[PDB]
Amino acid sequence: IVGGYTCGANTVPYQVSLNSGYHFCGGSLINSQWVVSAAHCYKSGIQVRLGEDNINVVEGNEQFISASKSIVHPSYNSNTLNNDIMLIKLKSAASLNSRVASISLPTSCASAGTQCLISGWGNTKSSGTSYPDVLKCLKAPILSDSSCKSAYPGQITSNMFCAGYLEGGKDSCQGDSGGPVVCSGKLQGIVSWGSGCAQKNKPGVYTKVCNYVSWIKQTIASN
Ligand SMILES: *[C@](=O)([C]([C][C][C][N]C([N])=[N])[N]C(=O)[C]1[C][C][C][C]1)C1=NC2=C([C]=[C][C]=[C]2)S1
Ligand SMILES: [Ca+2]
Repeated sequence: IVGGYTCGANTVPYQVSLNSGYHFCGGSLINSQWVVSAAHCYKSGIQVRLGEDNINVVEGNEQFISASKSIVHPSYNSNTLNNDIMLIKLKSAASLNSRVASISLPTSCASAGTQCLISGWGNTKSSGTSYPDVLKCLKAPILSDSSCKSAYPGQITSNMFCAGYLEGGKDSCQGDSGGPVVCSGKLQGIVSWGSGCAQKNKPGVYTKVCNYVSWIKQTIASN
């Protein structure tokens, strides 16, 4: 996250870190046994880490659970990143408490202008590299589809939406992928992609979660 702020130990209890010997992507806990992330974050040997603040220090509230199965969206396209969403099942149910909670799925889509909270352990510099050990947060509004498509002509689909500031300075970045975008208490987006980080006229692109609620609910119920 570039231009954001330190969230504070477990102020985002649904935020998880995907670990394959090191943090590589973010994720969102939707219930005791399931996590939602980006399909482009897929890989074998995934260990889900919950209740994390400083990902390089054991503070006492973390829960490390191995993934039993991964399900990338059936129509995920790695070239265009269309349908960039995947489900990850926990080998054993997570212990839900205060630092470890799930985030509700949307009942309907959010509109442009709506403010959301984007979080992650990704790069914090837009013209360099510096990865944080503590969870970073950023409040950003959903941008009009017109400004989104204008910024990325011929690249935006109905399964994506832009959020951030066209003036640059605040945005998600490498390391934040798969992470949450929560608007009005609902998981409306997943950190997907963008051109650079916090660059003017280049907002972050997020997977439009509201389009996948049926698939998510049906897939989880059948697995
Ligand atoms: C993701 O954190 C990044 C997101 C950058 C967000 N940029 C904004 N908001 N301007 N995604 C990427 O680097 C790409 C998307 C598809 C291919 C590359 C990460 N996801 C992964 C990373 C490393 C390894 C695997 C997935 S960083
Ligand atoms: Ca920790």
